[PDB]
Amino acid sequence: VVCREASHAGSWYTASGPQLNAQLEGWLSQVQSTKRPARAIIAPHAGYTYCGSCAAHAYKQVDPSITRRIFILGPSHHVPLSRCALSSVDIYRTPLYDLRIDQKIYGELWKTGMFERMSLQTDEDEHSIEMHLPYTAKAMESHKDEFTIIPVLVGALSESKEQEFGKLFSKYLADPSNLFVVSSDFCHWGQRFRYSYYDESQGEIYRSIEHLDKMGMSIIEQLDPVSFSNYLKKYHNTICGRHPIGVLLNAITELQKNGMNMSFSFLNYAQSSQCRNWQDSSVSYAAGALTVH
Repeated sequence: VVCREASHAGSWYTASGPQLNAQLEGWLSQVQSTKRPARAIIAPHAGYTYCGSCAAHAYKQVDPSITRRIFILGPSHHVPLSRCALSSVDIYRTPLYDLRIDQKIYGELWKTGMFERMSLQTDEDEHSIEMHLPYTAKAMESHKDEFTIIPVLVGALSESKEQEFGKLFSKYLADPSNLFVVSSDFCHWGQRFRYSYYDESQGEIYRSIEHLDKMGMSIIEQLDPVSFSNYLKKYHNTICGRHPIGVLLNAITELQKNGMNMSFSFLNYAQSSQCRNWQDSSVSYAAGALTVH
């Protein structure tokens, strides 16, 4: 089998290409380009009905004319995985148009021997990578034929593996033709997630959540992996993509060590809804871009 089906199309996002294309254009048109050409972005992976307008702030900073290879690093929700896995197929399907996996980088990557191969069922089961495909398809439209994708599923990485993979991906982060989409939601608050940390000096629960998130967001903007790790250790904020983000940050520090100048900026912050009591629950979404200098 050569193709990964768009297995979450219909439920997490619209199956109709025309419709989906119009939706993503609405969202993209409301955002002003400020950070082109994004070398990395952090973006949510909730269903588009909730996080669509937020992610568009990140994707608008992608410059179609510069970017040639898109790496998408998403966490695994479903399988136990103590490292990273790559896809076993050649093509990722989307309602807009289908996307090609860069065979060359996929070869170099595989030869490191640091990766498992994701079975087709695993691959299709997972949504954290899929949710970026329509958005990177749309952002790249103009140069439809000239870009490949590098799907990477990031597991429950230990601190050393965040460092190791970060080191590895850093040689690719350094190429101006490349782009890391780092996939993550922010705070999952509520009983249903077993996380109801509430700092009451912050105001209402939703304001506490905002502070909690913006704190973790500020640390990412400092491009500081250790500090972020310590933030996770202190508050255990329920950040889905806390490992892809770890890999990103380590890759970023690796390049700082060679005189490269970068800023990360978060551009938008949203919440599914606004929690006010203990039986309320919400998921947070932030979108940001890394820029190289």
